[PDB]
Amino acid sequence: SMRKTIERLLNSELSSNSIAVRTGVSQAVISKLRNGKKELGNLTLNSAEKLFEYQKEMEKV
Amino acid sequence: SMRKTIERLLNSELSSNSIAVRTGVSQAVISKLRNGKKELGNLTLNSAEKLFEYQKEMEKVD
DNA sequence: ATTATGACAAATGTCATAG
DNA sequence: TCTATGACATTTGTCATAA
Repeated sequence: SMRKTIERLLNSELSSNSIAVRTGVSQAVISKLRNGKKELGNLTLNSAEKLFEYQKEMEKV
Repeated sequence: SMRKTIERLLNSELSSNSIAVRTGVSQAVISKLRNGKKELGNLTLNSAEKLFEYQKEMEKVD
């Protein structure tokens, strides 16, 4: 779960809900992350891996 | 913080307390992950990045 | 479709102590 | 030394809403 790649997804123009549906992570968590209420560091490795996989599968394209 | 590399440090012969001093993480969590009372998935990215950085440094020795 | 805030059960980090 | 167990304040993930 590279912090930089997850950071790219969160800073992407992709919708918070749209990222959430594909990642499987809650839109709530994505919104609170982008806005600032939650920290990426406190995220469960399981959730972090999902975000990293979604962003990497896009970078190769 | 690749799950596989952290899984490798957990499976290592290094003492739970030895890894804790070097990583800054608590012996409690490492011991509980090894015991299996704690899931690696439920760990924070902050703490896992620390255990990951340790393993990568050990990997350089090969 | 999208955006925000919660509630809640169940964890976690960071400290101990106990064996 | 080492592991094991827990306390506690805080934060999660899940599952909602309301706009």
